[PDB]
Amino acid sequence: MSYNYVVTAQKPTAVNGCVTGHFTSAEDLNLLIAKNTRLEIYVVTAEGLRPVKEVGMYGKIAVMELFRPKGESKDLLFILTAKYNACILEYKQSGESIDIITRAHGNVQDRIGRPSETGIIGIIDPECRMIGLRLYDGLFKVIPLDRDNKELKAFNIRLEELHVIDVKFLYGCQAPTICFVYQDPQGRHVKTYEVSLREKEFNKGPWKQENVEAEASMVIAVPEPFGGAIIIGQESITYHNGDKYLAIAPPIIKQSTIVCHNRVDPNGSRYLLGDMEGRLFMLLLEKEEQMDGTVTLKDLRVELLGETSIAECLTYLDNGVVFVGSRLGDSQLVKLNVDSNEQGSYVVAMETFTNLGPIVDMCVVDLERQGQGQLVTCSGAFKEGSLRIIRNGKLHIRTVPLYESPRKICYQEVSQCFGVLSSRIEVQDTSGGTTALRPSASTQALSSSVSSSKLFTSFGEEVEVHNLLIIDQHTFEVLHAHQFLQNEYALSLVSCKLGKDPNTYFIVGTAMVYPEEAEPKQGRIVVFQYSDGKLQTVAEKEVKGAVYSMVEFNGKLLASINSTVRLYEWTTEKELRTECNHYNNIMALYLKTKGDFILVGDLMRSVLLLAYKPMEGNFEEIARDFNPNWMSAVEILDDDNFLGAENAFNLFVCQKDSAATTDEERQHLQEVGLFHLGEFVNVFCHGSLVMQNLGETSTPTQGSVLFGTVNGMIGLVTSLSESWYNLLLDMQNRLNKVIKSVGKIEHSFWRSFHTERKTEPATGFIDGDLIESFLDISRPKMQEVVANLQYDDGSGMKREATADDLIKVVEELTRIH
Amino acid sequence: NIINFDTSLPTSHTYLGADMEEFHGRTLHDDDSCQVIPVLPQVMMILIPGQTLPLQLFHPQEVSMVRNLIQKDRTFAVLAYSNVQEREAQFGTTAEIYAYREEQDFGIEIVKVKAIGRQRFKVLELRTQSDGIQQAKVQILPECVLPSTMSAVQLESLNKCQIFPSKPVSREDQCSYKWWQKYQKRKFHCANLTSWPRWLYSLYDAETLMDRIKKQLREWDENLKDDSLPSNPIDFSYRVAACLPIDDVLRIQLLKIGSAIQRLRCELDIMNKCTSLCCKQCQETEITTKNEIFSLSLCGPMAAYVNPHGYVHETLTVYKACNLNLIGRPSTEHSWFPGYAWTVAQCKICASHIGWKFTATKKDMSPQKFWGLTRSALLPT
Ligand SMILES: Nc1cccc2c1C(=O)N([C@H]1CCC(=O)NC1=O)C2=O
Ligand SMILES: [Zn+2]
Repeated sequence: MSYNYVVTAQKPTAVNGCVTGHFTSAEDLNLLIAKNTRLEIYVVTAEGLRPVKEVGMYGKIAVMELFRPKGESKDLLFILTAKYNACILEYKQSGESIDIITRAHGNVQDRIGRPSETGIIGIIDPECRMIGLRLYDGLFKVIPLDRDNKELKAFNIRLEELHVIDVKFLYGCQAPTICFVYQDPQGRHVKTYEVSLREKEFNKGPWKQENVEAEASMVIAVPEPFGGAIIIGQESITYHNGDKYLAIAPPIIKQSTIVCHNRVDPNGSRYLLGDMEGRLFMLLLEKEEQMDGTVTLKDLRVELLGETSIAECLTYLDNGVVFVGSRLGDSQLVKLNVDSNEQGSYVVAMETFTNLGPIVDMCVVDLERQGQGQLVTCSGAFKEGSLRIIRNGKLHIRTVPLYESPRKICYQEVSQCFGVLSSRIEVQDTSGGTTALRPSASTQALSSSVSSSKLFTSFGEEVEVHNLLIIDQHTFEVLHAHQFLQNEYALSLVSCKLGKDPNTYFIVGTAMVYPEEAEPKQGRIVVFQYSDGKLQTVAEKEVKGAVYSMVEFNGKLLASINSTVRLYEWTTEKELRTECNHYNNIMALYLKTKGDFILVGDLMRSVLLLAYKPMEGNFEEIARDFNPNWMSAVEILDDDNFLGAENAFNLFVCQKDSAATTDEERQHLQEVGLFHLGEFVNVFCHGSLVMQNLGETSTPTQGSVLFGTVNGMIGLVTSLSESWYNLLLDMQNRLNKVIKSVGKIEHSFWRSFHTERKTEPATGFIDGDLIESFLDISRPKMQEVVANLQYDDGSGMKREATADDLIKVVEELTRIH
Repeated sequence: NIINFDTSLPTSHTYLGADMEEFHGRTLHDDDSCQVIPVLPQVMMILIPGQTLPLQLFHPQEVSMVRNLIQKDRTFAVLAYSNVQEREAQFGTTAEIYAYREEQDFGIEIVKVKAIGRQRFKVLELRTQSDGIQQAKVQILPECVLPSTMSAVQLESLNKCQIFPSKPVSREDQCSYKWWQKYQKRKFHCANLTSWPRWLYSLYDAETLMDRIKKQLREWDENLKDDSLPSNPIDFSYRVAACLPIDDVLRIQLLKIGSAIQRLRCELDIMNKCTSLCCKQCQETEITTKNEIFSLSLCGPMAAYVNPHGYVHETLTVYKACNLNLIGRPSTEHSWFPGYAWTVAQCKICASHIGWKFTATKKDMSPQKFWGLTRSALLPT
């Protein structure tokens, strides 16, 4: 009873894993980039990267490592999905219709058991004797690998310790060996087990447990001829081999801890190490020792190379080209030239792949002469936040870097300027001031200002200082940078006109945060007014609480202080005044309005509806919905249906039934539509990317809602007519018997509603990607796709339904993006 | 002060009996569905799960039901009655039997049984049986547990920096304010991807809320850190909800909530916004000193105690209580505590039967500094 249609406009570009191996052929070198729902296979050359395939799986990639079993010419691929849809893929060139066949498939989840808090870990024996996993605490799942094993049967093995940090197989051993570090009240230890397949149980490790630093996080297995594992902590990089033990404590890696790595040599003489701050370390192993043919370490020196994008997963390609795969910034392709050294940096940028995510907030604006629309986003984080402009005329994306994390955005038109909040990291020096770290867009504006109101530590700690920028829509240069007081945090920002006043006021809601107290006690609402390139504080109101989100009502201002939703009236004296209150049991986070309906949500799914009766002047409570889940963003599709996202990357649609004859059913919200989008949704906003011409009879779609995601893909969820939903449902349920997906993951699985406690089949949502994929299917298969569809409902049927009519139907739905 | 009294004997209710026939606990339920269960009448008290309850039954029908239940699954339903009497209940909590004893002696019915609640449920309609023990349809309400709030947007990179070292020592200054800053800054490091700050996610976490509740509780009374406060948020929330001096409507509202985090937030709000106490008929009372309330038991400031003449009675262990009158000599023939003598302490204006002063019996005790109140005539204001 929802009949919604979700489609993907811009395919996700975040990177969460990259590996290399001879996949396509024994002679080529590939860089498989695992983004999210999509997989891309590249080929490396002298000039750079040449794309080959864009294959999309029915799940989220979580584990991707290449292995080569005996008797194989080209490397196979092992992929594990978040929904535990394990599969083994093999590349194969068939003429020019390159396809990825599936060697094996099968679910590996257990009936009962909490998922591990650290996360899914995928490890493979270097001899390709088995495949390891850690899905549930205390259950190190093992999947035997054999030519006859086409079902992936898994037998659990009990782990003696519950909290396991990192487990990775060791090299150069006759029997398979693991080396993991666990957490205990007495401290952290590294202990090894000798897994035996015949006994299906653990054994005694080659070398006994050894105490390690209290911040051991990541483990690297050194290949032959060295052996052993390197345990990298926050302060030291150690090495364990039983009898042998080397450890160093360099001060260079003291600022930030190492979270990612990738080997660079067949013998592992050198290594790569990445950290969150965004610098590329360069570990070295000294192999000059040779007593009687064996090789052992002598030094663990750490040498810094330079600063690159914020690392998420590294890889060393040929000829000293390192793919610094980012996740919250922009991907790069740096070169490790040890002879340039322009100023002390060993890295120079070569390429830059666009990475939209993580989108934080959005706005749709017609920056051209009332033509198309333009999703001005707020991408990036930490030192790589930037403004992106996404047009529709393939999507063209131009970047405006700020070197500063942006929070929200809004577009005032009567001053042709953007308003974007920001938050840069400021280090606390031992002088009472605030010294910066890098030249950010807040400190390089044409002018500047510092807020000064009188209405109310350790050397090394970081303190966040907030700013409100004003950016022109043409040059995209910063014009002014207003800075709030100390320990003030900016949360809300709305550009709207109030009351009978003719000007457009920037309004920012802020909430003071102190380390001593848990939740904010006093906040502030400030009403700016941009004019002649000078920000002025026209009005200032103080609130005993936090300003979480704000909207406008046709000349009135609405704010949600703590757990209370408040309405503010703009008087003729330019001072905000309170009008009505509605004390809620929940803390109002999201405010989305349409007409007189107010959609008050929270972070615990407690969707609540409100209606403002004008004759009485006080809020009235209409609908209720309580269910424990983490709601990410909520949007009002129409006067009845409310859309939102919740835990496990799901989408849900709630409908209010005004036709109910009993008060008990009217005061409750049904759950009509549930969908597993596969992405985490951050913000919703109305608008469309395509020219909004009247189009005579228009299209079957009606309405338009865009959403942004952490991985950075743009989708377009719309509404559908009554018969079109049934026709599309029949077509989708007939498409599943023609197309062959990679891994054999069933479509209803990749779209079934998912939660740690309950799963139910998806209803009320039509997958736009599956329907849009029909135009790529070969013509002879189209005859099998449709045979009794009963095409027309309005004025005829045409039972045969032909094949060309469906092409017209799908194209009309494809024209919307 | 600890007044040198072991606070584990008042929990076991030694006065009830000695040679208890212990029943081993193995019992669960449908896990989100429905069942049917006998209901014991003549009881009016909301039973939070994890709270112990003793029972004393005299009429033949309920003792016959007790023996039948003993030779059956050990569970009976205690409906959480609302303000309106006459079967005006919607929510109830099942009770488990872990100890039984006849002690017939003279003999009418005479049963020495103690019970603890396990699960929550709701009643559709109250079916009535002419035997005397009414049985009801019951939908076992769910116990919803939520994952970590940062598990949705967690990076695949810094998955490993999520198991922190244990707390430094225990209950010390500069080892909590300094450590909690690092905890918040490191655990919720990926909060910048979403459109919300880190402290907002801190408001909806499990460990931080439990630490705040523990700090407030130790501000109230001298609690020995992990003095039978389970690390699990579910049992901790139930125990703290049971041991608070709040009205019945707020307690049933707490019982309504099915998620641990919502329950903890609501409970924190309630005990932050509740300071005063009243004497029902009287305008006010000195019991307003909510801060000066210690717990002379392992179950908390409140527990369930029985009287030798019938209905179960409620208690509140306060250090000092004014606006009261003392009547009767200190006697200990049937004492709720082993080494204490109880004195009937009446009120000063309304003269309600609320209050019980306990006097000194030994040297290393609390000399004439102890009281036990009653929620029937006590209401927060
Ligand atoms: N309403 C009555 C009536 C008679 C006797 C007692 C009570 C009563 O409440 N307690 C308490 C007093 C407090 C105590 O220590 N143990 C008890 O059983 C009695 O002995
Ligand atoms: Zn009184």
